[PDB]
This record gives sequence, C-alpha cells and structure tokens, in this order.
Amino acid sequence: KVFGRCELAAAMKRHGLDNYRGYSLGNWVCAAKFESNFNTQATNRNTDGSTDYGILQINSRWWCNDGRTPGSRNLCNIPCSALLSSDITASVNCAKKIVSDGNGMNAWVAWRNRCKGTDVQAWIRGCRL
Ligand SMILES: CC(=O)N[C@@H]1[C@@H](O)[C@H](O)[C@@H](CO)O[C@@H]1O
Ligand SMILES: [Cl-]
Ligand SMILES: [Cl-]
Ligand SMILES: [Cl-]
Ligand SMILES: [Cl-]
Ligand code: NA
Repeated sequence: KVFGRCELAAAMKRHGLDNYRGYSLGNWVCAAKFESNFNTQATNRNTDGSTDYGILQINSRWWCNDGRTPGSRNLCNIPCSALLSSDITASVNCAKKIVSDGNGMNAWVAWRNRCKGTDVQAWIRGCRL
C-alpha cells in the first residue's frame, strides 16, 4: 500500500506515535516519506547482508527476523514480512522500541539526514487531525 501523506499521519496518530518519546508527528511522517516514499512494501538490501523493511525501513540486523541475516537479532520479535503489510501496526510498535533504545530517531538514517533540523511540521500541515 502506498499511503497518502495525511492518511499516514492519521494512522500514526491513531497508533500513538504523535510525540512518542518527544518526536512530534511531523518527524514520523517525514521519516516515512524519505525512508519508503510512503510505500509499506518497500525493501532495501544493505551492504552487510541485512534488509530494511516497510514504511519505516526497519532493519533485519536487529529488529526483525527474515531468515537470511546471519548473526542478527529479532528484538521486535516479528517476521520482517509483518513490516510490509498495509496495516502499519507492526511497524509502529517496532518503531516504538527502536526510538526508545537511547539514540532516538537518529536510528533512521533518512530522518537524521533529511528531516532532523528542518520544518517537519510541514509534513502534517493541512491534514485534519
Ligand atoms: C531503525 C532502522 O532500522 N533504520 C535503518 C538503518 O538501520 C539502515 O542503516 C538504513 C539503510 O538505508 O535504513 C534505516 O534508517
Ligand atoms: Cl510536527
Ligand atoms: Cl536470520
Ligand atoms: Cl493502518
Ligand atoms: Cl531523543
Ligand atoms: Na534479524
């Protein structure tokens, strides 16, 4: 599923991401924009053999199991395929664990390079929330 911007903001807010760990909703929408272009089916292979999955590009090195990342962890205790469903509950719940482990949203390379320090509020402007 390719979400619309305001559609994704509404689903993230419904699942309790707005201001989760102090990150306003515009940060989460922005990160999803640049990690996946709002596409729940996005995947990207990393140079170390791991893979990033879903609308927030969560990495199999630590957070999910895909059966093909030797020596990796599954800290969110989910198959990585659960991060590709049109329902973002799995992605949101895993994002809550990731963003809580001490480094905040810097865990998302696209957020750090393209959202951090910008006017992230623009990404939820105009949305009825
Ligand atoms: C929280 C998380 O899994 N972030 C990943 C990161 O691990 C990976 O290096 C990158 C690849 O482009 O995409 C995402 O930012
Ligand atoms: Cl915001
Ligand atoms: Cl594995
Ligand atoms: Cl949803
Ligand atoms: Cl933080
Ligand atoms: Na894994």
